[PDB]
Amino acid sequence: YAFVNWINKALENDPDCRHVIPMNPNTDDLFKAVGDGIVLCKMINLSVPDTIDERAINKKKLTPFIIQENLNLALNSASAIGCHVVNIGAEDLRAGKPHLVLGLLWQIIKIGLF
Amino acid sequence: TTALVCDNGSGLVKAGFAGDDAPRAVFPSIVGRPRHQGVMVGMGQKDSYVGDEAQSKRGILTLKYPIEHGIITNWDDMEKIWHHTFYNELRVAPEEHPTLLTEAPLNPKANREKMTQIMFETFNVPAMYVAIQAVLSLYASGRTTGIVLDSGDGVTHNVPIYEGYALPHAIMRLDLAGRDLTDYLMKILTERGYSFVTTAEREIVRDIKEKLCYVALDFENEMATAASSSSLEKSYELPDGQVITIGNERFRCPETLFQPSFIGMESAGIHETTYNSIMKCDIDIRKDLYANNVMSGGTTMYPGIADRMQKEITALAPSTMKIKIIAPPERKYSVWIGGSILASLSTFQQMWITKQEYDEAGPSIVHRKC
Amino acid sequence: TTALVCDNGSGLVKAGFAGDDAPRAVFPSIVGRPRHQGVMVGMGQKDSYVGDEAQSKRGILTLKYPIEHGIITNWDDMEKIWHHTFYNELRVAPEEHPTLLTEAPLNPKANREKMTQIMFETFNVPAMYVAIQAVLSLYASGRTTGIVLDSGDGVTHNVPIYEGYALPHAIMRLDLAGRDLTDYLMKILTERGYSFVTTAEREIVRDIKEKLCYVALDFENEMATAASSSSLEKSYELPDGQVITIGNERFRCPETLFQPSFIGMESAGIHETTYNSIMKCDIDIRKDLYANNVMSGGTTMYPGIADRMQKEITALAPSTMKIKIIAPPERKYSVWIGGSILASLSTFQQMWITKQEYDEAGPSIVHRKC
Amino acid sequence: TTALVCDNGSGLVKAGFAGDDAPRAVFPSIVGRPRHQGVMVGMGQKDSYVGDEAQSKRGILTLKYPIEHGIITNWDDMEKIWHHTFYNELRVAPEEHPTLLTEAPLNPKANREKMTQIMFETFNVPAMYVAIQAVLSLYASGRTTGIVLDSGDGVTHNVPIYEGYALPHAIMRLDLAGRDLTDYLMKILTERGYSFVTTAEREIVRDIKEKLCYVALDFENEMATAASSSSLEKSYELPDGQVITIGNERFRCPETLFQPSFIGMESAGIHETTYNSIMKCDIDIRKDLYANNVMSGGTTMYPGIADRMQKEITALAPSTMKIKIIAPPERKYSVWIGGSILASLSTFQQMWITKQEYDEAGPSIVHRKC
Ligand SMILES: Nc1ncnc2c1ncn2[C@@H]1O[C@H](COP(=O)(O)OP(=O)(O)O)[C@@H](O)[C@H]1O
Ligand SMILES: Nc1ncnc2c1ncn2[C@@H]1O[C@H](COP(=O)(O)OP(=O)(O)O)[C@@H](O)[C@H]1O
Ligand SMILES: Nc1ncnc2c1ncn2[C@@H]1O[C@H](COP(=O)(O)OP(=O)(O)O)[C@@H](O)[C@H]1O
Ligand SMILES: [Mg+2]
Ligand SMILES: [Mg+2]
Ligand SMILES: [Mg+2]
Repeated sequence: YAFVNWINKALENDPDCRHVIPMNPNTDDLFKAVGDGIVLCKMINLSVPDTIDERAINKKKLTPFIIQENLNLALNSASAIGCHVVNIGAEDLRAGKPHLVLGLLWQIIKIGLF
Repeated sequence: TTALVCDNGSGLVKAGFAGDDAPRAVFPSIVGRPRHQGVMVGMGQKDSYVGDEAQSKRGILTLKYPIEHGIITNWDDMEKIWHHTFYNELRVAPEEHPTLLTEAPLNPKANREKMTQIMFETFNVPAMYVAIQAVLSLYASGRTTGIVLDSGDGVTHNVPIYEGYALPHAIMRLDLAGRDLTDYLMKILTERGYSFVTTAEREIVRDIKEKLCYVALDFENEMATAASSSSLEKSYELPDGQVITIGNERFRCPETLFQPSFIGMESAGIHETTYNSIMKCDIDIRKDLYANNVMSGGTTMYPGIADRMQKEITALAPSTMKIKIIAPPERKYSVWIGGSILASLSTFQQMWITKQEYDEAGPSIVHRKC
Repeated sequence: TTALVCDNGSGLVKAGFAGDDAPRAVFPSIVGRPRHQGVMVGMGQKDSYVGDEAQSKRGILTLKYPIEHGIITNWDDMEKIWHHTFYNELRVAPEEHPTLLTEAPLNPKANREKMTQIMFETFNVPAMYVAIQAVLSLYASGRTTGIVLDSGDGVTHNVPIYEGYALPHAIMRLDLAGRDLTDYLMKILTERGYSFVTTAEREIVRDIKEKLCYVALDFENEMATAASSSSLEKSYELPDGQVITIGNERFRCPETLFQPSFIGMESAGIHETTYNSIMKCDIDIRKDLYANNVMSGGTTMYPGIADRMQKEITALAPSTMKIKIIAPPERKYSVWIGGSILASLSTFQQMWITKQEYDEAGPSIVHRKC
Repeated sequence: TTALVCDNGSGLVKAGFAGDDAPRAVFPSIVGRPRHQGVMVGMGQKDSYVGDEAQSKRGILTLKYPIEHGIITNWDDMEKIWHHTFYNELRVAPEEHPTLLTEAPLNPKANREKMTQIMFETFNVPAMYVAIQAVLSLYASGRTTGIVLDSGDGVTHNVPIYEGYALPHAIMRLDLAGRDLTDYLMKILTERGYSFVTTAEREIVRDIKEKLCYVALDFENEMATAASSSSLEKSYELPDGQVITIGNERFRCPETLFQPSFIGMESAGIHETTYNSIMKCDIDIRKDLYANNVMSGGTTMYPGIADRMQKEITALAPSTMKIKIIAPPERKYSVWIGGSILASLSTFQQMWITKQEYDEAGPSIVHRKC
């Protein structure tokens, strides 16, 4: 649970990420939505909110069978900060893995802070 | 800052801190690519799989091994492999943490130069180092004198070390550790009404080799036992549901290490390689070499490799003095443990390849700093 | 504003809107045409009948199915049916609402291009898409992995899906879903003395099959029960004022699905078709395909077929792991429900067949976009 | 006496004598069985259809291949075919004429031992020899050095031979010769409103492939020619009376040999297979392997296969030394011709597997004498 608070204090650079990662209540909403790459598009709101909106890129027209459209749409916007783990693709991030998520969060922490 | 030690290998790549007794990176080193058609929107958005992400989906993907016996051909997939090894199993920043690299001996300068530039340009490294796997594996056994047989997945080299000093003229390299063994097994498995062509079954074949194949003591006696009796017949459960049973092709695969005629190469086996390396050393240091045979790598864990090697060396011995084979339980991580021990030392902090020196030295900085 | 989904099946037509869970325009795919002589002035005004008016007046009207096993053999009739659906059934403007059309796999290119051209030049719609009926049946029973046992009115195709990866080489289409069963029932009904030659009598036989015919467990035990006892005897009331009594032909009619040799076909049944389609798939994907069989379509809702092909798969399996088959209550309409569900996708909006792109591309844009 | 050269395979059967240049008994390895109901007495007595009696009545018979990609699964039908070709076709007694049988490389031991036990027990032949088809095809070309590309019905292997000596480690078996091409044509014929599901139409489709399909030089150029113009549209007359016309699915079917991704195969094409075989041989013998490319079998009968694979090899070569292509006219009988030539030699008489030594050794003598 302390990892949730650590990630919150590290990523408050973009408060909009707190709508994906837990917002200090130590829940587990991080894995599935971060595997979809929503935080990557949100992270730009650090300096200017005038960017990819959370409800503009995804308003859950991910139909009750195919929820496969948000993950690649949001992970393709990873030009910011840069997923230095180029081993991983959106195929495996569809579900998410501990080591893979930690490796991507490594870049998130590293470039999120100037 | 704590030092990092990364052990690269053709089959398994290891990483971790310096000082830790347990490894962290436990994953096959494979590359997979999508090859099927997605009729549903949102799929096909990946360039290359790396490791367990392809292991978990080994039905609809191919398998690619960018590491060919310690030779780095395609660096685009190696970038992905190193990114997998470092950030997924360290979570620390190499940009401010020293990382200890491993590299097979008798490696052309281009490979070492390119892996150095990649570290100093793709990454922003403050101080790196490149060490030989055989030398690092000697520190795992707690000794500084004796030969170390490092046999990974496609690399088999013998670097004799005497009181810390190594002999460059007694260093050779054999490209038969685990990959040609897997190829031999998947080729000979077709004699029992089986089909093994695609790489989707390569991981299953490797697992069957790891849990069934064993180094036999006498090959002719094993042939006689398999032909006459049917006692050494063990079955495997295929992931899809069928049941296979192999009794003769179990100990045939590990025998290719000692008998290279199975795969058709003029080089000698693993038992003669260390003897030839010792013969290339001094006559007054063979005493420390016969009694010090430290085993390492991913190959030498067959059930009966130590006794067979001891018998082979004794047959090669002049019947003067005892032969000792060291087979530590952590043979899979002897290189990584030795590297962690060496990097944990206070002396090892003063020859890392710093970036400021590299900026005015150039690409060949690893060549005389390692 | 909203997307339209018109499920064009061989026996039934389903239409509605985007985001709905139950189809609105449901009517059999029958075309009624006068064939007698009208002696009263004012009643012989309509030339052809599309909706249920032909069904209610089948005593002086004929029935003609334009789709024949996923192939539209009569396009003039389907133009009338589409016009009726867009005008009186949906009561919307096709020029302002995209329509989603259904098509079975392994379909001729000219047939596929006709649902493109007849819609773009006649109705002049903004954009459409042509989806796969197997994929649409894989839009109503939520799971990323699973082979679909789709069987509508005249098409029975099995497409294996693993995480979403479709295998075109593993698609096995069978032209035996509902029409062959109905014809089998008609021809076996003549043994007792029930002849069915008039095409207007087809709906009565279809209703009798729907309300009385069912898939049994064992055919030999059913033979024994029918020959010895008469417990499985049910009567049906004909609309014209007569009653029948069939007790042996109830379960014999659906037996053609598993044994198509009754009517004279060399192909295998539906229980073996899925098994063969799985066998030609990969080896590390069969674990997620054995316990996954999407059951849907207008054929597969007989009371006793789910356990039937479950037992058939278990017998055809090496008895390794479990077999479980989902039978969603909406079996018949799963195609339309899946069509609307697909129309409710996010990235599906920017990849409809654009009129501007279609005009500069041509009739072959359907094979390039879909 | 005169040895019998019987080349049994999944497709045609080549049976004859030793020393001749063309076999006498030529018939497909198809077993037909009655499937209709006999209503007239006097014609339902016959149920054994092996030779041409099954081809003529394919519409009332079930044609099945008991051999599956060089693997004999139905030995009961092989016994029937062997008895037929020994009694009615050759009209000789095998009890005094040795029968020369061929076997593909990388074959299971059970298949090799059963074909020996049946001949020694049922046919009680005095002696026979089991030879590799690739080795026998080299004698048909009159050479003793060079890789031979053999491709029959479902087996495609590459066995390079250097100065009589062959390289076992340079042998890989690909299960794509004729059957997967026929299946691919079967699947792609459905895009033109054609239905092909029965086994009786398999022979007609194979004939259509043999007389219309051809190996294209450039695939994208052929796609452009088929899409823009229709100058490659050839019509066919079906036996029942129908007329078909295919222009695009002509050169698409043979392209599966070079691009196995059409049928969903991870293995590479035949053009890269020979190059890969050459790479794993010696570097001093590649000169004799580039300049000696002798193909055998009926697969490479397409009008333009040799030029295409020569272009592929030239593209796959570093453009250092020349490539020579051998396409003898007697490729469909090169295996049989080579077998007859070898069996007619004076040095071939002293390694036949005689009855006494087989009885004293057992079924395993075939693996030691061959
Ligand atoms: N217990 C075992 N017994 C036999 N072979 C093994 C065993 N474990 C791994 N291998 C083989 O060794 C290879 C792995 O080598 P690797 O771990 O890369 O060596 P290194 O540790 O030097 O990098 C694989 O082919 C694997 O099949
Ligand atoms: N309850 C039922 N029991 C048996 N058969 C049925 C039942 N409902 C429909 N059918 C059969 O399904 C056929 C129509 O299928 P259809 O609805 O056109 O499939 P799809 O919706 O996939 O196009 C009819 O011929 C009818 O015989
Ligand atoms: N003129 C031709 N054009 C194209 N393909 C051909 C031609 N003649 C023969 N073939 C193919 O070559 C194959 C020959 O197979 P064959 O050698 O008889 O197999 P086996 O050795 O198992 O009996 C056939 O499957 C056929 O499809
Ligand atoms: Mg190693
Ligand atoms: Mg349908
Ligand atoms: Mg042949």
